[PDB]
Amino acid sequence: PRYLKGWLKDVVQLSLRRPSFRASRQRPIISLNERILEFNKRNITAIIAAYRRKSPCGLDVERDPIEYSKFMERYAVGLAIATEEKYFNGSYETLRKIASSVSIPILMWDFIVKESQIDDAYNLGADTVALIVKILTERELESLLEYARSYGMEPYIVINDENDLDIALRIGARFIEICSRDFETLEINKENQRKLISMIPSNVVKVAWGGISERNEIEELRKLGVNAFGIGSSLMRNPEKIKEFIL
Ligand SMILES: O=[N+]([O-])c1ccc2nn[nH]c2c1
Repeated sequence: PRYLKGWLKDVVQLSLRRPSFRASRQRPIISLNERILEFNKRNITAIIAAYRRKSPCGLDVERDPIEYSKFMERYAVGLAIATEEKYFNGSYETLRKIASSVSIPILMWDFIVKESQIDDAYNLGADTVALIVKILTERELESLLEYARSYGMEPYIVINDENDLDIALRIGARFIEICSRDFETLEINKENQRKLISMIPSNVVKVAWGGISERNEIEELRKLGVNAFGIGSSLMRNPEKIKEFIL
């Protein structure tokens, strides 16, 4: 990966030593970006609900993932499952189990640093995997994207600043997350996110992920051309809010 600092260096040092999940896949690949695109044409608000136990920030929520996922299946466009243990208190078994109970698309939220994690994602039943620009070299990024595409999955490229977007466009991304939170400082900047969203071309699937708590933000970002809107801690405390975000 790139030369890193703080907690990002650690989560990356650990992700490499993380051992694989070696068991055959037991569900089809259900395209998230494609279903999002369909939702837009169907005028439905597309929301990726996140099943994350603990924030990297550090504040846990213990709840049955199968009751959450099953509920979300009825409303969400897709499910983002946090599978990092140290800072996100998630696991591969939480993914495998959720993926066995739901039929909507599933996104693996992790710090992918090696090809095996992309095998893990497939095998466990994840429909797509998140690739963080801020955490990989350009050629590492081009390889993982290619590898995930050799599995049928269309990688979910996370950008944070105008530099991440430069590399994102250079690698040939077609599914972009515009993270309003800086991975190292853990701060939200909606001005910066909005600027970045304006710079991403029409043909690319856009996900505004930050600290979304109300519909008026989703309306605003939609008026700015974003396709899907990722919510986590807001839905992790109260999952029923989704009905209001859809409205
Ligand atoms: O906890 N998550 O499933 C999740 C998904 C996407 C994200 N982008 N930034 N943080 C994220 C967290």
